Amino acid sequence: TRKESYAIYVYKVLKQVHPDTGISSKAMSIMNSFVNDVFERIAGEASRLAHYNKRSTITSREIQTAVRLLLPGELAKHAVSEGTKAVTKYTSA
Amino acid sequence: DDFRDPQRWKECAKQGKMPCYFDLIEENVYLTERKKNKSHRDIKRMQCECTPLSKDERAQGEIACGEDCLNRLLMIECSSRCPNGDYCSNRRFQRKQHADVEVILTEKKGWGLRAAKDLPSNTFVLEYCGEVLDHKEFKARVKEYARNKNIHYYFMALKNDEIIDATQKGNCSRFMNHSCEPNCETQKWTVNGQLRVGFFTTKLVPSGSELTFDYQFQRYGKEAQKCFCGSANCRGYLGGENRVS
Amino acid sequence: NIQGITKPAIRRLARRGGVKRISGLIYEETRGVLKVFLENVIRDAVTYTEHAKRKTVTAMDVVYALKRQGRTLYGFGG
Amino acid sequence: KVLRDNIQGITKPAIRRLARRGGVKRISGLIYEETRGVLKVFLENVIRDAVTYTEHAKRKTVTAMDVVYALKRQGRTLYGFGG
Amino acid sequence: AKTRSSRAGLQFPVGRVHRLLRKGNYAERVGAGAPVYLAAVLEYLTAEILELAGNAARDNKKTRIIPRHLQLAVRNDEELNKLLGRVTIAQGGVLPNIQSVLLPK
Amino acid sequence: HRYRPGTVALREIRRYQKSTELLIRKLPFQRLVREIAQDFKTDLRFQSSAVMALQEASEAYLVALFEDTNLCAIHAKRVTIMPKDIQLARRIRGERA
Amino acid sequence: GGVMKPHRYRPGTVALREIRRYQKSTELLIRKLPFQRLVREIAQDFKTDLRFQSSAVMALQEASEAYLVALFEDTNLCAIHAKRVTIMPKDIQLARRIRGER
Ligand SMILES: [Zn+2]
Ligand SMILES: [Zn+2]
Ligand SMILES: [Zn+2]
Repeated sequence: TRKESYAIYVYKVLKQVHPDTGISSKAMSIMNSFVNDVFERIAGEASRLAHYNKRSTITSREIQTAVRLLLPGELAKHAVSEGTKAVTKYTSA
Repeated sequence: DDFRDPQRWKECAKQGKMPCYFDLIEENVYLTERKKNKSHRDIKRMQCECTPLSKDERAQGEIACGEDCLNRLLMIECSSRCPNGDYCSNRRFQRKQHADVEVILTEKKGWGLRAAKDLPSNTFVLEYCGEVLDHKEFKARVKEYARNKNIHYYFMALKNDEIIDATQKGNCSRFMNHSCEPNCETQKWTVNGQLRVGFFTTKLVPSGSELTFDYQFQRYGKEAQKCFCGSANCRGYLGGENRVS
Repeated sequence: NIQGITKPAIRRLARRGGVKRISGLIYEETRGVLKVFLENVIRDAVTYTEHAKRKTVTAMDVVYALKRQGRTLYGFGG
Repeated sequence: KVLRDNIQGITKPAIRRLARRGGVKRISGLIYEETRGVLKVFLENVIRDAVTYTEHAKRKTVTAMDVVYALKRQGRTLYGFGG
Repeated sequence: AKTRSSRAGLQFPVGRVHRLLRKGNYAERVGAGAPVYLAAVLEYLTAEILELAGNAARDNKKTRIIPRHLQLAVRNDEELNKLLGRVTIAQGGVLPNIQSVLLPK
Repeated sequence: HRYRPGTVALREIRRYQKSTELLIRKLPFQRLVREIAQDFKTDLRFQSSAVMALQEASEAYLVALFEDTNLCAIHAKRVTIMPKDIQLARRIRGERA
Repeated sequence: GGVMKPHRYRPGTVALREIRRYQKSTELLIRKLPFQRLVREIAQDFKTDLRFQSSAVMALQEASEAYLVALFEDTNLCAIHAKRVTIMPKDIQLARRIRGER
């Protein structure tokens, strides 16, 4: 049956960054686990923020502040820049 | 004195001024070798964590992979993939960085080597190389040769079931005597996976001093022997009636 | 400012912690650890405040900040 | 078939090897039994949680996902087996 | 372009992210910018980690990134290590480290 | 007369361990908090309750840290906590690198 | 005439060699089948008649080995702080106390 994964997108990114480098099945699974873990943490933090502010929706602001609470300094900064850039590009297009 | 030439001169067996009766050996050759060793399966490369420069020699420079190198502290020499490359000071068995030696008569007991010049402590002198024997072959060759009425038995057990023979072919490190005051010692080094033995010093041997290490007492037959050094506690005879090996 | 955490106060804290003999360099090391701890907690609390669009840091924000850090606090409307 | 004294299956050489991967050089004799106890405690906790999840699931077989959930519960998240 | 990821110029599936957010009971409603933002964050983290993982695999003369590489990468980078400070990587191993007092003199 | 060194400390341990009142005077602590907070954002206000919560958490954390430090120093056959003890404690905790 | 052996290593050297050896690889150190038997016993006492996916056992073993390696690291740290070089049980207890384990 269908067992969804981030395998393909991880491959795309990898080749974007290391075109000439493979990934093992075990490594691929680990990467998938990392992706899911970060997703869950950010989503939970955002939901918590939504609840704390008596708000019934999650917007990119909640995600952004969640990242700011979760990731470290430089990592958080670059992640925030990327997220805002992607949001702006999506809005424009 | 040594005068190693390929033409065999007039010399019966004394190995003095004409050591050209036997054939020399450069590396210990194996007989029953097989791909059942930890050579390239697990120990592929024990690279050292050095960060040399190599851009400063003869001025404020240091010898790479010194006593602070891990490999040297481990009784292991760096491989060809050392970060210095050819400036590594560990590959001494490959480059054959021996020391000055000479074989002459020094006592009626037998031929011996005396230091020619200064030789600081912890310095490679020579290497032990010879024919490595098998299990069933050792017990047969010893008994066949024991009846050959000979005094020198160049037998050295590298491991529990590997004895090296330097009788038929022996390098310069075969004339060394024994005494109760060892100024040298042997060390079991691992180069390229294979185990190798060497000969290092322990003190500031002056110029013109003997170079012998402490043998390990052991007997095989009923007969016994004794030494002739007489340093301070020259036991000579074996340590009791021993039979182990 | 930071030094306002007086050495004897650090001694009192340690005593409540069960310490009997205290070293000189302790005091400053404790000051540093306290500064770091406060930095993290207040950082998170501000972040919470900012997302709330408030110029006044609330207790609740402190509470969520501590809870994030796995240092849950009781007695301020948990 | 009954299972008994399987804790001693964790032989001394194995514990020594682990301690090597931990950066330990010289191992006191009593360390082995204490390590056995610690491992037994940790395994008991993790297996309690995993079995609990399996029970709720109404399954007679423990699945890797159960183990991963249990570990994440213990603040010891593991990558490499899903989730 | 049709794909929302193409609209945002992203490699990850924005649609899948949106579904996930909605099928996770994180809030009553989900905004349209959050899936994009979160997908961008996930992409950025994956790229950052993969860079070091590939570099490590290179250092070990290997064409494929294996778990050892992922470990090495994460544990050597201070920030990544902090993000995954309470995480275990199957087959990860550890960074080679020996305490000073254990070295011979 | 004179109390022998090391006795009044025990009395104080008994004394402080039986009470719960905060041990850092409020105003310097509050000024420290405001100074620290300022570096993240300007013109910020604090509910006194928030400051009290901050102080509660900080003092409780410090007491726990010192408990661990005393444990370490005892293990090191010592009776005087020393910086290295706190460093070891925090390291094992996972707080410091 | 006898056969003599070269020399003997000083203590602790092979300890270091092993340390680097196992710090270079990643393969699991505890043997598999005893571990499986121990796990089966422990589960049995929590509930009878349970079966296991092999992958579940493997994940359990990975987490166990990781936990133990970290524990030994902290133990070694404690041993060093106690001006010693041999880790001793009390070191483990101190590590587990400070960790907040019981
Ligand atoms: Zn080196
Ligand atoms: Zn070298
Ligand atoms: Zn003698």
